[PDB]
This record gives sequence, C-alpha cells and structure tokens, in this order.
Amino acid sequence: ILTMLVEPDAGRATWVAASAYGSDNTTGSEVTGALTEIHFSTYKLAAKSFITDETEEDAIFSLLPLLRKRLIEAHAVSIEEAFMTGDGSGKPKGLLTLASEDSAKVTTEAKADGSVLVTAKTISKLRRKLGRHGLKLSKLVLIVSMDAYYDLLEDEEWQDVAQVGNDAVKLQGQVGRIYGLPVVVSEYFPAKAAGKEFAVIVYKDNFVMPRQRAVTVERERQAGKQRDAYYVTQRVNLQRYFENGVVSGAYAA
Amino acid sequence: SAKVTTEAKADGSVLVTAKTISKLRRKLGRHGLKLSKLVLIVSMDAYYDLLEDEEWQDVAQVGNDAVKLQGQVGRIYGLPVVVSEYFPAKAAGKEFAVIVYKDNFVMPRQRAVTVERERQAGKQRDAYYVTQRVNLQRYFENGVVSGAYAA
Amino acid sequence: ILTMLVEPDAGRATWVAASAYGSDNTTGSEVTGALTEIHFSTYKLAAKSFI
Amino acid sequence: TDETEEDAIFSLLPLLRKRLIEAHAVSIEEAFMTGDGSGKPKGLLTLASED
Amino acid sequence: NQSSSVEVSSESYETIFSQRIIRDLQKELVVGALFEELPMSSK
Repeated sequence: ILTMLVEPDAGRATWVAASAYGSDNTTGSEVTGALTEIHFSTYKLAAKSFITDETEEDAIFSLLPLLRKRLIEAHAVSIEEAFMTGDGSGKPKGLLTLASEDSAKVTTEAKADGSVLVTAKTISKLRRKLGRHGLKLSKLVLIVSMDAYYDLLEDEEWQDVAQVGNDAVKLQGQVGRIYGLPVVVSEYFPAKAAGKEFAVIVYKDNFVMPRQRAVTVERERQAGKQRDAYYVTQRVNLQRYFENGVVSGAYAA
Repeated sequence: SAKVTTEAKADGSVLVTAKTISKLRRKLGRHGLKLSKLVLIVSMDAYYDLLEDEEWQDVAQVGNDAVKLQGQVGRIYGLPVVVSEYFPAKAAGKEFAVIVYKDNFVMPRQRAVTVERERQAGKQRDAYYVTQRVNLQRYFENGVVSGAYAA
Repeated sequence: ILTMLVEPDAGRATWVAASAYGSDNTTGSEVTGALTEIHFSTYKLAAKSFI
Repeated sequence: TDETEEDAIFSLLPLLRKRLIEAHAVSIEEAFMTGDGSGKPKGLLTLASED
Repeated sequence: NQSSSVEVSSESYETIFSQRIIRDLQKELVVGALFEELPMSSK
C-alpha cells in the first residue's frame, strides 16, 4: 500500500464591526483545516501453459513462438478488458464502473435500436457534468464505441461544407475532431443495449497505473511429466486521485 | 447475411440515396474503419439515381463537386465509385451496390489462357481450343457487404 | 490444392484472488489453442470453334 | 511465497531460518525429556516408568 | 499478506507513507485584483 496526503479546502476571514475595534473580536474568527489521505494497491493477473516433449519432434515445424506470443497477447487482452469495464471483485474497477458509482453516468436520449442515433451534440453535452475539470480541452480524452462512431458518421450536423468547413463528412467519410475533442475508437465497450454505455470522457491527468512487478516469464521443467510449463505473471491496478474526472454517456431505457 | 435490405424501392418511388450506400459500411465491422481498403461497385440504375440526389446539388452543400455544376458523381462519402452493368435485374430484394474488402479475396490460377489449333483433315476443319484454369477464393469468411432493394 | 494455416484467436489471463496466493492457483489458468487450415482449388473454363 | 518478500519493507528470511532451527532444537529436547517409543526416542521419564 | 508461513505484525509494516501533499483544482479569482486601488491616509 502507498499513502499520500491531500490538502484540505479553503476557509474564509470575517468582517469586524467598528464597535469591536477595541474588544477581542477585532481579530475575527479562527480558521481550521484537517488533512486527509488516499491509498493505492495492486492486483495479480497470471496465466500458464504447458508443452509436452513429444510434439516438438512430432511436427514439421516448431510450436514454441506461437505459445509465447499467445500468452503475451492473452495478458494484454485481459488487461485492456478489465481496465475498460472491469469490476471491483479481485480486479481493477473499470472506467465505466467508476462513472456509474460517481453518479456521472449520463442517460442520453439515443435508443438501443436506432430510433434515435448518437449525435455530436449529445457527446459534447457531457462536458457539463465534469464541472471545473471540463473547462480545458487539452486535458481531456474521448473514447467512443464502434457503433457510436458509425452513428456519428451519419450525423446530420457534420454533412455540408457550409456547416463544418471543409471537414464535412461527405468530402471525407471519417470523423476526426468533434466539438474540439479528438476521437478515439474502442471496441471493448459493452453490448448495445438499453442503459448501456457508448462513450466516456476522462480527465487524463487524474489517473495513475500502480505496478508492483512487470510481465515475467517463468519456465519450468517437469521430468516426471516430460512437460515444459510456462508461467506469466504481473501485478497492476488502475487508480485515480479524487472521485471525479470521469463522465460516461449511456443509452436510453 | 451481409445483404442489407435497404429502403430503396425497385419500382422507383424512393431513389437510392448516397446515405443509403454509405450506411452499408456499418455491417463491415472491423474492416470498415479504414477507407483506403474498400471498393464500391454500383449498378447503372443506382448511378442514375445517385445523379438525382437532393444532397449533392448546391455548391454550399458539397464544395465544388456539386452535381448541378458537373453532372458526374465521383467520390461518394470518401469512397470512389465504379459503375458495373452485371448486377441482376432491378426487382424486389435485388442488389444494386457492393462494398468489398479488397485484400480478403484472391484469384488462384493453374494455367493461363491458351489457344490450341487442330487441323482435322478427315473433316476439313480447323478446330480452335481456348482453355484456362482459375477460381475466386477469399481468405476469411467476411469482407464483402451488398445492399438490396426493399420489398 | 494448396493448404494454408490459420492462426487461432486470443485467450485471456485471470485475476487470482488473494486467498489462493500460496496455493497452485496463483499460477492462473491455462490457455489453449489449435491451428486451422484453409484450402484453395480451381476450375476449368474452355470453349471451341471450327472453320 | 514470492509475493510476500516484495509485499514488505524488510526481508523475512533470517527469521524463517532461525524459527526452523529452534523448532528442531525444542522438539529434540522435548522428545528426549518424555518422548514415547512410538516413532520417537524413549524419554527418560518413559524409561524410568518402564523400569 | 497472510499467505506464507511467516506474517508481518500489521498493515502498518506493509505500507509506505509519503510526505507528498497534493491538491485538487481551485476556483480561479477574478474580481479580487481587476480594479484600480485608491490609497487613503485617513478615515
């Protein structure tokens, strides 16, 4: 565990009446303030796989590099899935879970069928719920699900040259910056259903990645089994500083 | 099941708008994100319907390439267009446009086109033979999406 | 006929619980995968004419 | 375990070695005191009892 | 950890305490110092 100190909020002075110019109230009231603290931790992710001693000969070509690369890519896939929408049970809490538990999950008007698509205006409206941290565009990151991107490609507000410069969809067929926000597409969002999410905006500077040990590979020889066991492990987590900086747009009910 | 039943009517009540064609890219999924790896093919009737699009007439609508000024539709929604006349006849549930992931498809070949000439003196004929051995195959079971008329 | 090998999909590791830290489950689960093959072939196109 | 040495400010190996050695010493002295004959050396108390 | 044979006394010895103090975003001040000042030497 790692613990840091958090500086408290702000007090205020007082206006003293002219009558108290000689009494003890000429110095006003007393300001008070108490510090706080925050904690960090990690979780362990691991996978294993074995190769017997009969197959390397029993093949025209080797099968080891495939095993190693599959282990590595499984690790990466699991990490990305958990960071996206992981829970708190033995795994890092995903961005979507943080937004839901912060009451920053906005229920939009887009339907789960297609009666109402996802518009640029709906995405830009989320900046309101970020409060103070939404005032700077350079400190924000926007991630949208694939279906949301294809819906944006058909948005009626980015069609003509008169509307949006020369970056109109009809001339390009792709959407870059939106309402001043760069677009990054992700495929790991939950399924398209009622009450599910399609976009998220994150105050990038508010998120850290605690790590105890990096990716390690431990190979073991089992003579009594004539196998070679491979073990891959690491300890990571996803934690933030203060309960803010995440807002996620959801589908209607 | 990459046959999108669009709302265009074969009878001609509703035309085949550009947005209808561009909506087909959604079904391509992961392969539809990058534009430069796609090819679009349309029927002649689909092309003429494209020429009558309300959405490509004004200069303020689409740059300099408005139909009112040129009369040929080139790139559509960032996709270059190609017209082919070998689509089926215009009717209900028939295809008018095809979007294909280019690199997913290959053309195996055993022997090229060859010509063999035979003199048959027992019949006083010269027989000409033309032969080739090819096929059209794709790597993975995806990569092509086509739209069809309604009804 | 020409045969080509197809690499399989991706697996996923596991988040090991703190209770099973000292046991064998600390190594996580096992990830498996079998290769696959695809075949190509051809057809013959021919035509003739006489004079 | 390997996830305890990192999970601590200070090492815990010398304590382990010392505890093992002193466990041996305590067990042997206790057995020589009153260890029975079943799989253990006979203790002086047991020897005096049987005699 | 409570997983190996030997254990630590408590989480106080599993923890690192940092003397780093960090603060959130504070409201910017605007009206405090935008007007000119009129010094006085009497009531």
